[PDB]
Amino acid sequence: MKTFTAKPETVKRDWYVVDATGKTLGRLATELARRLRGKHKAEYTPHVDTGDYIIVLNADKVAVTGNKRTDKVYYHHTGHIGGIKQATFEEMIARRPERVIEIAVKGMLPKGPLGRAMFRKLKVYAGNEHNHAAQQPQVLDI
Amino acid sequence: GKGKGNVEYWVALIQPGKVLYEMDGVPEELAREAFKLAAAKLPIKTTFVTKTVM
Amino acid sequence: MKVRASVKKLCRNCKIVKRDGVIRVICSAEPKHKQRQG
Amino acid sequence: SRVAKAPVVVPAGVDVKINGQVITIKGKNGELTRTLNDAVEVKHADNTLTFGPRDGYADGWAQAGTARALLNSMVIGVTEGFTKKLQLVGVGYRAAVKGNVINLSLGFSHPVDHQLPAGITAECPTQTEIVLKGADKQVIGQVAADLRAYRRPEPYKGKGVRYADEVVRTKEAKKK
Amino acid sequence: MIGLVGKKVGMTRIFTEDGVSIPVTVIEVEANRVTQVKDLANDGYRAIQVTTGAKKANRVTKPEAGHFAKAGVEAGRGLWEFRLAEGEEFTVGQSISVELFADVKKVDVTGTSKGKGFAGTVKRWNFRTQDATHGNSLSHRVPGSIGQNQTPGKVFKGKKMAGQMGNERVTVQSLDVVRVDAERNLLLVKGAVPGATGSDLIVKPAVKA
RNA sequence: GUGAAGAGGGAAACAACCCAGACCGCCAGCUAAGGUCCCAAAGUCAUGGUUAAGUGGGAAACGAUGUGGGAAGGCCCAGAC
RNA sequence: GAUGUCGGCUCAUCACAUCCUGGGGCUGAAGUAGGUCCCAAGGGUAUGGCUGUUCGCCAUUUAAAGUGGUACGCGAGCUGG
RNA sequence: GCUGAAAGCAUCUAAGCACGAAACUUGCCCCGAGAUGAGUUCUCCCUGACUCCUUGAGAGUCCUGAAGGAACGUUGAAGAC
Ligand SMILES: [Mg+2]
Ligand SMILES: [Mg+2]
Ligand SMILES: [Mg+2]
Ligand SMILES: [Mg+2]
Ligand SMILES: [Mg+2]
Ligand SMILES: [Mg+2]
Ligand SMILES: [Mg+2]
Ligand SMILES: [Mg+2]
Ligand SMILES: [Mg+2]
Ligand SMILES: [Mg+2]
Ligand SMILES: [Mg+2]
Ligand SMILES: [Mg+2]
Ligand SMILES: [Mg+2]
Ligand SMILES: [Mg+2]
Ligand SMILES: [Mg+2]
Ligand SMILES: [Mg+2]
Ligand SMILES: [Mg+2]
Ligand SMILES: [Mg+2]
Ligand SMILES: [Mg+2]
Ligand SMILES: [Mg+2]
Ligand SMILES: [Mg+2]
Ligand SMILES: [Mg+2]
Ligand SMILES: [Mg+2]
Ligand SMILES: [Mg+2]
Ligand SMILES: [Mg+2]
Ligand SMILES: [Mg+2]
Ligand SMILES: [Mg+2]
Ligand SMILES: [Zn+2]
Repeated sequence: MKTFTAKPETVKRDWYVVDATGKTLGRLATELARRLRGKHKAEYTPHVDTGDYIIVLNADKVAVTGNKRTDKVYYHHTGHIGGIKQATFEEMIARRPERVIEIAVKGMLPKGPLGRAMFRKLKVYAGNEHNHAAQQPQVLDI
Repeated sequence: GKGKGNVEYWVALIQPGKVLYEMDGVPEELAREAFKLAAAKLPIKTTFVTKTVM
Repeated sequence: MKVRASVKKLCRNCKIVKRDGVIRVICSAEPKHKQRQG
Repeated sequence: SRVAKAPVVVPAGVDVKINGQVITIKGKNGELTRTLNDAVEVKHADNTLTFGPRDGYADGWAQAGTARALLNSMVIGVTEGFTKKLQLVGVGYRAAVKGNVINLSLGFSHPVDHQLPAGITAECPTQTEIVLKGADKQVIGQVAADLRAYRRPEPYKGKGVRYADEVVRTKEAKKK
Repeated sequence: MIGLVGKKVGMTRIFTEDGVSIPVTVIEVEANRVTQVKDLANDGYRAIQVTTGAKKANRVTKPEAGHFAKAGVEAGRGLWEFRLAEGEEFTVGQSISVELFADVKKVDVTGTSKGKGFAGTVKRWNFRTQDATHGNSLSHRVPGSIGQNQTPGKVFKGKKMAGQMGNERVTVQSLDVVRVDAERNLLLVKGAVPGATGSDLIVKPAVKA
């Protein structure tokens, strides 16, 4: 016959909350991307976003080993000639802390419209309070 | 092309273990300094060896 | 300061010390002996 | 090693608090508090504190020795207190003290007002000298270093600020 | 601190008693009515909204008329916002006059400059023309080269070309304030301010300093 | 030997490199090279070491109290450095 | 079964092996002015005479009159010496 | 540079603290919520019936057209349109 494929209208998505304090950046991010993609479900389907909404708290207290704190360099080109801006991990934590986690996870999620749809399901917060108490997020002890 | 080239300099192919320079009649430390100075002018790693019976 | 690939002790007072992963010679006697590796 | 194993001595009338890795000495010259490295272990025998490396850390002994030296300096600072004297050797180089502002006249076209930190006290026994007192060896050294960096000793005449302990090594202006 | 909204009446000179002619710009800085006060608790930033002049009764639309009537002020011809420093505090309806620049020596005047239309490269970026003769062909004012070659094989962003010049917001900074006549609602600045006569200017106190 | 005249898997992409020679079909299983954190299928596998350099993930003579292992040797509780 | 080839003009953009300004070490650095090395690419970086010349010489300036890559940049942008 | 051991000393570093340039992040000016992550704050407007059913975030008829916009005209120190 034909192998079961999940149907996007009938998928079930849950809300988890993960406190990212003291965790290692990349080792948190791999699990975040796994659960955003839905690789932890029996009905995983490559062309269906079956993942779970995840809310990352305390995004400024993520930890990195070694000297990566003052030596990991986030490059990006504005598109104007000569506009290769860069910012170290500590500067980027200071200015826009949640972008660190966001880039960490966006690099691991697949590239494409489905990957963007998956990354729409990740909520990264600098602090500890999160708006989405209405969705009853589950404590996900990653 | 158009033939081989002209002889320009003469070399001596060196294989590991070849005892290049030898010296006698000097103190050992001065020999070490002299050999260090000489080896500094050569394109091959060297080492300091002594005489043995066999 | 001498920025040289080969830093050595140049007298009895020259002292080898590695700061910030860079080898330097600090001499209390002759300031001409201040070297770093580069 | 040797320094790490050499214990401190806790004199009369000084309080020694220990919370986690923060240690605190309240003497007669004031109050001091230092957060030691995690690899450090401080015991008691409340007369000679002693130090050891914690298990599971790399250098261990280096951290223990540096903490022992720090606490030796802290006890000396709270009992007798460190004191450093600076001189101003030059043409009309002068120092004055107004509370906690040291005013330097060093040939600059503007007076040099140096604000003393929290617990460092300055005096001018003479119009060409400064005497600094404080219970923190690192703090007093930093103050003296900044004062000297205002005008480091010239190699040709030794003008400028200097420590008393300092042999300003000179050289004669070259001949010819 | 806050500024005011004025109208560029024109430009004149002031003959000081020592025979010096200051070229001043005259700004009709009449009263500005505060229609709204924005605070952190409701807006995330401290600012005031002011209006000036007066607008046609039948051309003040119902939403704008309601917004003004909330403050209780007569409908002005526009709305501008001024961010607030922490010390200062204004209330709704307050009429702020040009006497605010009584003790201010230098101001910043921002307004929409004159629109030069579609300005070529020579006008817009001061490109140098090419030989009017010496054999030149149909290229007496063209921009010339606009790139390199196969590398990079593209024209870079921000390149200077022809286009729309002027008609944009321009801020002339640190203009000396000569006279502040509150009884006629006038501000007199030393120098030329952006825009044509009758345009709207925003005059703030100096920010460089 | 391969390509030419050989597809397929690996080396990111990469005729000629490694594995392997496509008769056709299958929504069956076991493997080679190469791999098993996410992209991206498979070990956040177990045991014991090493590195602290983002080395790994470009490069030499030469330099250096980096650190780990080994075989010696010199001076030492008449207490040595 | 065609990728226009020197120089000039207009327009640039990047590298740093930096010419100037900015921060330092050593000096056979008294001071002014230097020599040399380290960090630094934000901005600036001549006008003329000769020659088709880039180049070079010369005159006179300037804080300086940088070295290079960009099809020895730039002819569907100009010229044609 | 301070304090400071590893290495009883010494040492700017291995923990800890300090200073340090036109480079970097801001501060100055302009654009900027198509920032699909499409934000915020004011204000204004519209609160009538009735069928059919393929009962769906359904289709349709009647009555009703609001705030506003657009169109047209006179035009502008706005403009190729
Ligand atoms: Mg116009
Ligand atoms: Mg010209
Ligand atoms: Mg013509
Ligand atoms: Mg053939
Ligand atoms: Mg093949
Ligand atoms: Mg074959
Ligand atoms: Mg293949
Ligand atoms: Mg490859
Ligand atoms: Mg492939
Ligand atoms: Mg076959
Ligand atoms: Mg298998
Ligand atoms: Mg997998
Ligand atoms: Mg063709
Ligand atoms: Mg450089
Ligand atoms: Mg740059
Ligand atoms: Mg800047
Ligand atoms: Mg010339
Ligand atoms: Mg002539
Ligand atoms: Mg000529
Ligand atoms: Mg060319
Ligand atoms: Mg060129
Ligand atoms: Mg040409
Ligand atoms: Mg042509
Ligand atoms: Mg062309
Ligand atoms: Mg072409
Ligand atoms: Mg001809
Ligand atoms: Mg010491
Ligand atoms: Zn020396």
